[PDB]
Amino acid sequence: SCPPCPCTAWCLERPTCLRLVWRFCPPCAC
Repeated sequence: SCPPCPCTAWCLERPTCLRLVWRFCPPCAC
């Protein structure tokens, strides 16, 4: 859904976050 933001240091660095990120993808706060 949401294209992987270049600022991955946020929730995306957390392996558990990759689970929900499919539907639960917030705006790229880069």
